[PDB]
Parts: sequence; structure tokens; C-alpha cells
Amino acid sequence: SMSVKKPKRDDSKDLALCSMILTEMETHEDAWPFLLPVNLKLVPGYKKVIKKPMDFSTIREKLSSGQYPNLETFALDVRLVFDNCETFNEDDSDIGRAGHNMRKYFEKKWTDTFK
Repeated sequence: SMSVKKPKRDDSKDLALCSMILTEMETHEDAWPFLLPVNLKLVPGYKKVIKKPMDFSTIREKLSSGQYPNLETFALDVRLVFDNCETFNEDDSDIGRAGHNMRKYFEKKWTDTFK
């Protein structure tokens, strides 16, 4: 509350650490469905169904340009990528499986780096 603060958690390395995590996601062999925005002209249904499209290149641009106010807003966009994937893709599909794998990979890196 006013003039009553919890001790200051050091957040000065968060930008660099989110960038490293993002690099590792970008270079994972199952990242291919997620590298670029889904082409809204060429994928029937996507525009109407997926209210907030998100992909690694769009996260990279937002990260690079100061559009994440903190590390939690960064994690929300990464998880949005996988939540979108689950909404549109069957679990038993290459893309569906890719999304499960990447979410697992992300969450471990996130915990090991920050928790």
C-alpha cells in the first residue's frame, strides 16, 4: 500500500532472459507452425475463430521494440500461441503435437529461469 512495499525483485535481466528463451523456442525443430503469422487470406476459418493471433515473429518484434511492460505480459503472448494452436488443431495432428511439445518446452524454461 502507500509507502509500504515488498522487497524489490531484481527485474534488470528479464529482457535478456526472455530474448534467450524466445531464441530457444525459435530454433526448436517443432517451432515451424509458430514462426510466422497464420496467413488469414489462405486459412479458412482462422480469422473468425482466433480472436487474437500470435506467433514467434510477432513476439520477437514486440520484445525488440519495448512493447512488453513486464515478463508476465511476455509469457501471456507465448501461451496465447499454444492456446490458439489447441483451439484450431486436433491433438492427433503434426501441428497439434508440435503445440503440446512447445508449450512443455516453454514452461520448463520459464520455471527454471524465473521460479
